[PDB]
Amino acid sequence: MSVCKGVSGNPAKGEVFLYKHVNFQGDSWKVTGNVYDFRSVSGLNDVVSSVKVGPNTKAFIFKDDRFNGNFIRLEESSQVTDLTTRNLNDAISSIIVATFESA
Repeated sequence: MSVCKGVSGNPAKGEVFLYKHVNFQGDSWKVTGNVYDFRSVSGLNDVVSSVKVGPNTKAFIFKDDRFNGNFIRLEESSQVTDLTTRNLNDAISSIIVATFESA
């Protein structure tokens, strides 16, 4: 499949809104599923710095290609305006959207 450019008011339920450049300074992408390695996504590769996770949701980003690197979970909404500490802003790696549910 592929990601869908053009976000809405606010992402929720396993929904995450990416934003080229940090501090939402650039186009915005809407992903309500899974998106690893965004090099050939048609307008997205490299452009990945500020992101916003919806509430009642759990976004897990995996530093480096989703195949290797590291993984982290983010319950409830969240605002990652900058990802330089994660791995140089822009070109994050992979982002997954999963709601909270019994183990």
